[PDB]
Amino acid sequence: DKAKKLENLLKLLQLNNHKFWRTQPVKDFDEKVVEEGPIDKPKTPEDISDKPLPLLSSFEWCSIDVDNKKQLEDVFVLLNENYVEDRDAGFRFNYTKEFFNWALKSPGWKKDWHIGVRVKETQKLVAFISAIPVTLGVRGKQVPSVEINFLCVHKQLRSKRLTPVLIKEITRRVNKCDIWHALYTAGIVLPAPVSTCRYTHRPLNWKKLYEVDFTGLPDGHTEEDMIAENALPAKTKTAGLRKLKKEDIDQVFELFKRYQSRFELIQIFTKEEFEHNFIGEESLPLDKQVIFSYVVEQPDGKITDFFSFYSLPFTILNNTKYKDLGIGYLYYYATDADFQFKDRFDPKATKALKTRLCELIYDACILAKNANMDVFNALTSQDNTLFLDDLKFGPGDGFLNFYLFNYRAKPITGGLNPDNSNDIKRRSNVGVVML
Ligand SMILES: CCCCCCCCCCCCCC(=O)SCCNC(=O)CCNC(=O)[C@@H](O)C(C)(C)COP(=O)(O)OP(=O)(O)OC[C@H]1O[C@@H](n2cnc3c(N)ncnc32)[C@H](O)[C@@H]1OP(=O)(O)O
Repeated sequence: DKAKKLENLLKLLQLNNHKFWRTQPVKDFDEKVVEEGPIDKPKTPEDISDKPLPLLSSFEWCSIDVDNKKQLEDVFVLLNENYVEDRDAGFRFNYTKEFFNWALKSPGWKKDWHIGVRVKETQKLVAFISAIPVTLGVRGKQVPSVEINFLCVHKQLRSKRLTPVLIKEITRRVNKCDIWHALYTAGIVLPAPVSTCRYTHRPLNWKKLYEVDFTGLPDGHTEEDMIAENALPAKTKTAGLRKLKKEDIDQVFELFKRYQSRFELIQIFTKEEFEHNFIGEESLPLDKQVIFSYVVEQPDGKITDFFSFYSLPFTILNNTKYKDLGIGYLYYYATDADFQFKDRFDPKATKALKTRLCELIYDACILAKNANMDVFNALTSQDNTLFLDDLKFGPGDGFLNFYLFNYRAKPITGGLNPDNSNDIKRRSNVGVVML
């Protein structure tokens, strides 16, 4: 009743170009957090069933092996054909097998949790729902959990109220393994964001981006002025910048730990799931390479800085010139630039971190460009708000809502000022980066 009013103002907020959750362990819109913790009363793996939920006649569940060749393919057919909301938008997600070999083969992954739904006779995958187990860090407290991603239902049967059962099953499949919480992120407004960030875009090939109608021409600007505006150099600028390597880890894992700890919602990385996350499947041609990791090694051997980014390209339709779009997304980064200071928000410690973040992420743009990326993405999350405006990361209209399943939390800052502008003042406290 009051929660509906708040939902509207929040939806009104994000506006641009509940029979299920009404019975789920989530924060409601009105609810002011008294104490951070579990919603649902403490349950046990035996209090939770072992029956995969029955679904409408003609369907069945299916576990999907990422090691299996044709199983993985089914997914990145259905996702590619259906993930794009509009069928006429003239672009599609192109999830490649190399991509899911990274994102679905998580250390601690179990093919049982890469749930799917098939049609009985035809063996046609019509829905997929993934979950990969991680340990979170909600304001100082260590919450062992799981990340739910890649929810998707076949165009031809939406409004079929199947997503509930898809969430309800993964709920059960996780629940029986001694895990009862989750991080999950959506673009649409659901009952109880802990935070919201905003998508932003950095041209790398503006000439192209225009010719595909992903960016336009502002009032009183030549097609030329814009080319000259976003133009980048060929070589990365900052001293001793190198690709991440097996040996770097223990120095980087410390650097990333010390840095990441400032945020209120981080993933606790175990040195092994960190290594799986930042070193990609070895030997892959430049157009297949999923993850891109980089690190600064001082002359002595000290690793000062670290950044990484992942490629998820679109396929482009109805365009003679171009067949697809190279899309890099900024990921997890680190730097010691503000370590000597006591306070993160000390104006001198902020200017010290900033001018570093400008350099490192400027060099990221060069590198992404060099890997044949057209547009480099980054949210208003983390300390990102420091460089975005300076590095021509013009605003995008996308809003990412971060939600926690079965855990109360007071609003974590997202890097947005109430008027949707970038919050240069307080930055952001969101530490995790979802896909
Ligand atoms: C402890 C661990 C337990 C694990 C559980 C973790 C819980 C977290 C799980 C959350 C998943 C993480 C999300 C990601 O991974 S994000 C992935 C979202 N993906 C996309 O938007 C692109 C592809 N989209 C599709 O295929 C669409 O058809 C979707 C699937 C989005 C809607 O499909 P459809 O149009 O056919 O809907 P329905 O009739 O079957 O079902 C209607 C109900 O579903 C609610 N709905 C609609 N969209 C979403 C959405 N994106 N998240 C959560 N809920 C959503 C909706 O409010 C309604 O419920 P209620 O509002 O009436 O109650």
